Amino acid sequence: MSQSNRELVVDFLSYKLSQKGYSWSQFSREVIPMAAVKQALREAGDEFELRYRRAFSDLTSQLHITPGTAYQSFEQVVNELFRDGVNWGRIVAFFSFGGALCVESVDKEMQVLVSRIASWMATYLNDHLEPWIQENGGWDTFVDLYG
Amino acid sequence: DLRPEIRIAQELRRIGDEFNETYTRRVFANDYR
Repeated sequence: MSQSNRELVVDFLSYKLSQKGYSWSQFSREVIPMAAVKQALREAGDEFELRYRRAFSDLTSQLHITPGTAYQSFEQVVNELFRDGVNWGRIVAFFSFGGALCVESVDKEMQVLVSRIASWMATYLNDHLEPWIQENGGWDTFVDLYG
Repeated sequence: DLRPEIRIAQELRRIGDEFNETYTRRVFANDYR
């Protein structure tokens, strides 16, 4: 639950939006600094995207994303991704999916979805991923393995 | 014949697991010390 998850979501989404030429307000070692966690996630996300970006092509069209159906589509995708388990790679996929959904939404003039997606991501992290994260060494461990 | 949400989610799962295996393999391959 800590505020770390929301911080990671905002940093990651802001970063992915910057790669598309967009600036977002961002509103609405057993111990390591969050700056290193953010960096590790940005790097993993980039490597993940370079290797599999075709999987995120036109998600807005595929999922028929609209403001009124966005939440449901997002939740269904993430719930199925984690249906049979959690691991760091799937968590990177989760961040990547959220980032792509954000960028592609702005691309279709549905910018209002950015802050909403950020909130849904934070909430999913804190309510459904945090228990596993903490039991598996926390973000400190993610960095040890992906850093 | 899968709905979009499920088709995408399972593709993310597969590439997410593959990605995970890649880094897990790197740790094991280089931890002599």
